[PDB]
Amino acid sequence: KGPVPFSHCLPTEKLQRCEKIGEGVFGEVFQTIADHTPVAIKIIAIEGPDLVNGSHQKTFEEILPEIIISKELSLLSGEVCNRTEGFIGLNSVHCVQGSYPPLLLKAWDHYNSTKGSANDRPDFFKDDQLFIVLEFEFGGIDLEQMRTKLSSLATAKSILHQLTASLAVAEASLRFEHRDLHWGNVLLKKTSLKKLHYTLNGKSSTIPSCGLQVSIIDYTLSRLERDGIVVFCDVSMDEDLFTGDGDYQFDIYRLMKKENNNRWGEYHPYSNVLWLHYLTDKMLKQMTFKTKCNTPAMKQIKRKIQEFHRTMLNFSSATDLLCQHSLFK
Ligand SMILES: C1=C/N(CCN2CCOCC2)CCNc2ccn3ncc(c3n2)-c2cccc(c2)O/1
Ligand code: NA
Repeated sequence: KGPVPFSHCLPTEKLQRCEKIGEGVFGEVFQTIADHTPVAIKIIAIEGPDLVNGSHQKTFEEILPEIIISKELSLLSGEVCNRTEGFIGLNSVHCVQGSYPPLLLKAWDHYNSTKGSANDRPDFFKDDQLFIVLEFEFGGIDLEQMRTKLSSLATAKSILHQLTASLAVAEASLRFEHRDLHWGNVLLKKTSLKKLHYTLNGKSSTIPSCGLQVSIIDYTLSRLERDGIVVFCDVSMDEDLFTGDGDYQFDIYRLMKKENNNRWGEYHPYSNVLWLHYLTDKMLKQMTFKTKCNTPAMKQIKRKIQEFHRTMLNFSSATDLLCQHSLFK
């Protein structure tokens, strides 16, 4: 019933181990460790009058959708009829009050020195400033940064199957659309499991992992519903979102607006198909693999992913793809 200080989320040792791993106009993303386990910390300023990274801060009302959707997708790992671990776990959410911790500014500076930042140094916040702090499971490294790091197109097959299954399960349970599943929002982490498990409308199956587990992240533009209450980001009056160029990613925003007639409250699971097509397109055109297809068996995998690319836009949802597409048989 009141905000907490930063130290409540980030006690001294946890704060000392923070390293910055990402950013956006929204704010900052740090990795840290507690109980021997990495976690990702996403920090968003809210409710204040300062521009931050050139944009106005969201209100608490405007941040609730991301919080709600993060929780619902996290909970899918523990459900029965519609179960998937292909989203990202949500450990906690806090409303914090205070100026930015100097130890986080230290991490911010290190990232700016080594990778470079597009953001303002977050050193201008007063002691009444509010933030949302989301703590997530650490999901690994994004697909874009793994452009040159994957073994083969067999790995790409696994990734696309994992993504399609997770989206299908969320469609079935929550009438979910991600709406921004660019390759920076697909994370990859090593697993020793040979196969991954999901359940779609009570029917369980498995996916060969190729040694990686996929997590879909970042629900800032996503949509879902429960008992007819729809949670979403109304981008109907956004200009900039629909005028990008130089990557198929930017066409997906326009294609979604075409599909939904600019009515973002509606359910159009074809948007998940569009994102999966964009990701397949990435796999075939921008990813480069350590081992190219040699064997009959691998060459068949390549042909099957090409087939997927040229046919998948004729499916109505991730659910339709998973259940009917030959790629997953
Ligand atoms: C922010 C994503 N960032 C990218 C921001 N984009 C903003 C738009 O422009 C491109 C960058 C960090 C990505 N890396 C990363 C790494 C490990 N992890 N492990 C978990 C996340 C997580 N995130 C994560 C979970 C939920 C939401 C989330 C991150 O939200
Ligand atoms: Na996951």
